[PDB]
Amino acid sequence: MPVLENRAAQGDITAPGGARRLTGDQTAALRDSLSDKPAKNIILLIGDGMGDSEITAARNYAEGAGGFFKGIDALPLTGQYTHYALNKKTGKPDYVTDSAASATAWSTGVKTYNGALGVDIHEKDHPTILEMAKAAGLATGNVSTAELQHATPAALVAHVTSRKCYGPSATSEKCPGNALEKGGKGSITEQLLNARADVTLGGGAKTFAETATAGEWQGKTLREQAQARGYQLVSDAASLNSVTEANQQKPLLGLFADGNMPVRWLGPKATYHGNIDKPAVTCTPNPQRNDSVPTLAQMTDKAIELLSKNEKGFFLQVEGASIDHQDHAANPCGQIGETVDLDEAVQRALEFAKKEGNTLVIVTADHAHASQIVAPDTKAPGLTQALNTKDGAVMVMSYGNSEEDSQEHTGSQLRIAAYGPHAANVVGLTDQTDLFYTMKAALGLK
Amino acid sequence: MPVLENRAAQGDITAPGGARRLTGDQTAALRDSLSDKPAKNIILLIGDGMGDSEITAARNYAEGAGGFFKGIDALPLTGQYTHYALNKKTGKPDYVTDSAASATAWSTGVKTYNGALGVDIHEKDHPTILEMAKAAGLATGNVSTAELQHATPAALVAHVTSRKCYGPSATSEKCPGNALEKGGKGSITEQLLNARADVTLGGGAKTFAETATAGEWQGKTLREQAQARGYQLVSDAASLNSVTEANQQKPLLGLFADGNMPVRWLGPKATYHGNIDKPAVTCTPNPQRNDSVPTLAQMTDKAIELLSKNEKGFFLQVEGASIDHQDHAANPCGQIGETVDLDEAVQRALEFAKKEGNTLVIVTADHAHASQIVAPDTKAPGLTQALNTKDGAVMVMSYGNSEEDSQEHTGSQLRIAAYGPHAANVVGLTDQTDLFYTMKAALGLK
Ligand SMILES: [Zn+2]
Ligand SMILES: [Zn+2]
Ligand SMILES: [Zn+2]
Ligand SMILES: [Zn+2]
Ligand SMILES: [Zn+2]
Ligand SMILES: [Zn+2]
Repeated sequence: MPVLENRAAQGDITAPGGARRLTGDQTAALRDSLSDKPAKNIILLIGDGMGDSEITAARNYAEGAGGFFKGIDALPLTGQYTHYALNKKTGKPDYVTDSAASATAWSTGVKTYNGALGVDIHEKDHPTILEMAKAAGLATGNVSTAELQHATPAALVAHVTSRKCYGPSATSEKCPGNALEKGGKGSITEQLLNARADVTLGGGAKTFAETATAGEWQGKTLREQAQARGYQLVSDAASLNSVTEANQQKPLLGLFADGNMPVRWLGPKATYHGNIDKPAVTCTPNPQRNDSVPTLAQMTDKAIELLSKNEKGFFLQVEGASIDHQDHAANPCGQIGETVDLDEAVQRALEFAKKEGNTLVIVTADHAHASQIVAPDTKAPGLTQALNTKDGAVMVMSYGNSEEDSQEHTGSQLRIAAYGPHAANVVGLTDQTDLFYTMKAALGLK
Repeated sequence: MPVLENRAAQGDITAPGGARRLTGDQTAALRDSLSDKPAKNIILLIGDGMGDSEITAARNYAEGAGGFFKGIDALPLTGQYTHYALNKKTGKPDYVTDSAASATAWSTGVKTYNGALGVDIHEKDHPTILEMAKAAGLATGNVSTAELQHATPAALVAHVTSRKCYGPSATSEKCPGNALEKGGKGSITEQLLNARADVTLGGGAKTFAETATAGEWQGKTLREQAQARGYQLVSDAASLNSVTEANQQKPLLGLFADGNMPVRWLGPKATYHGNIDKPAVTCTPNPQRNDSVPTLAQMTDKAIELLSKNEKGFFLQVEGASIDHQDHAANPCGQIGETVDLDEAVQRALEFAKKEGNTLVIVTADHAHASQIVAPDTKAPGLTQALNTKDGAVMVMSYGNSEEDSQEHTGSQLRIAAYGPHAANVVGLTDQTDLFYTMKAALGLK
């Protein structure tokens, strides 16, 4: 099964055939990309808010319009999927989902309301693909650049009526029925610890400082509970690299930041008439991204290495989180840098998947976002910014779907690409909940 | 070769698996959708400005979130392609293309600057897929809901330095080098008449009233020229239905409107805080759409019928034009109605293509647009409107990328779907210029 080695402009963009990405008929290559045998492993790469627009903006800036993302764009089977949520009261569709309801849709196969994690509109729990993979004996991984309490990673291990129920404190107040001291299963964090994935890497070390309100570990900080339960904790890249075992007996919990991990690129925020009144921006790397902080690609590589020791196979979800945050923040450079960041991780996954031959890799996003690529001389009512792309030309990005502090999500259907056994199931129009069924069947999960 | 007969939510959206669009593994069906034998015919359906956002908004409103477009969504092979244009002075990419440069890209295989038709950045002419198809002996059709002088349909038959050079008058002034009286090939309209496609259906009958400034038909209106050249003219649905022959000897020229043909649905324009201050809108069919005016689907069916008499095969380009116009106008109802209108036309093409067995059908857009689907309670800086969808729920659409009169195009890559021989060539990431080579090869054009 081949991966598109190169879909970049073949030559001089100004000449006939120069901007072509294909070099011949693709029929045969596509025939070789189709396989229905079981998938032994599954790596799900999620770019939060990485719609088609976000991918194009990132490509234009970092690789050039005629460029090609060695990871994101290398997947052969492509399609578009819907991610509408449901209104809790009416059961009718809610065209623009949040990160919680969408994550639940692909992790459980059931639609839900905005803000929900692992439960339907009737607040009923549903087993996640991770819980199922684990029950079947497969190694499980949950990686992300955001706080592990964040919607995307949480959705695979917690079941709460509200994404806001991070630790004991918030839970008791906002999620009474889930409150441990009220007979519930506990907060997102407490449930994360219970779920016991083999590898869990992300940020949000601050929340682990809270103390449990009940149970065996009442009075103990969640960090202490983690230690007492057998979790091997790592907080930097050096220690992460020293890890050799990651199993049910010695599960790994990496906390590399108080909150979300540092953004890769710095750049100013978009501004009213920014492409007109202000000079073009060139993004600069974040001096604080550190050498002590592992990159998304590094975390992915480690998770793969450790999870691959399991004879049964593994399920790994990797999230390029900050694309969504920086999109909300209307910060082009942050948004793009996180997309480039994700690309690298996709590459690692594709490299392993190609050698192993029985790995289904899927790259997609939970929902679309605000950013739009508009003409240079655009006078928009929102925030805009002009950037100096790799092409030596200027690209203007716009965010104008909110007068408030944060730019909002959008409902547009978006790309989903895959590679390996059962990838055909992402082609054409599909729903986000179909992804749950695709992964479960590919893994023969039962 | 099968077409997705149903990719709608299989059941109760609120229950597990209820929102799924798939009923089983798609590997086999996809393997049956792959074929490399020659395509005897080609039907290219273009939705002007019909990006992924536009398609979703139209589906949500007309069919429901869990709904399915029997035409637009029925195509099995899908992917995403780029449509950046070029800066005339520098040769560097211009991330947001106009309707002219994009149409030129797929019709000639060479990128060009915004505003150009059938020429590269050095203003050099390049033969179009239509001119080539004709030269090879195939029947050719050029259908659209806009004026035939419009960029999309014009791109297949005219070569001018500016899309503004509609008739003799504008040409002499804006395109000196193309002006007939100055030794050029003539205006867009004059060149259309020379090109002599077998079937050409659209609007823009007004422009045909201008008089030629030179040549054999100097002093004669372009309409009279058409008649003297042997073109059989029709101006309504009754007469269009009476047509039995459409060939090089008796080519058909249908002009069904002074300008662009009537919009299918009426509704108010989006407005500032419209989803807040104003009531939800239910689109209403345009009373003036008429029974005397053929619909896009009717024109398509006639073109296929007449073009299918040709033993060699045919090339037909059909355009759902007003999607773009109504998008500029920030009129949700007009935008969606035109997408529903195009869906019907895609259905007729799919039906024929399925029976014939050797027809490559392609449905795509020249570039993305402004409209975004945002949350109901959104307070946006632009124009917004709440709509009553088929789901009995409300969807809010937003346009906020321009403070000026018209909302602008956007640079995001967008969907391209195909069906039939050589459809595999649209899968994955590709460039718009690749479509030229795909069609030429599929047709074995030489
Ligand atoms: Zn999200
Ligand atoms: Zn996220
Ligand atoms: Zn978000
Ligand atoms: Zn256009
Ligand atoms: Zn058009
Ligand atoms: Zn336009």
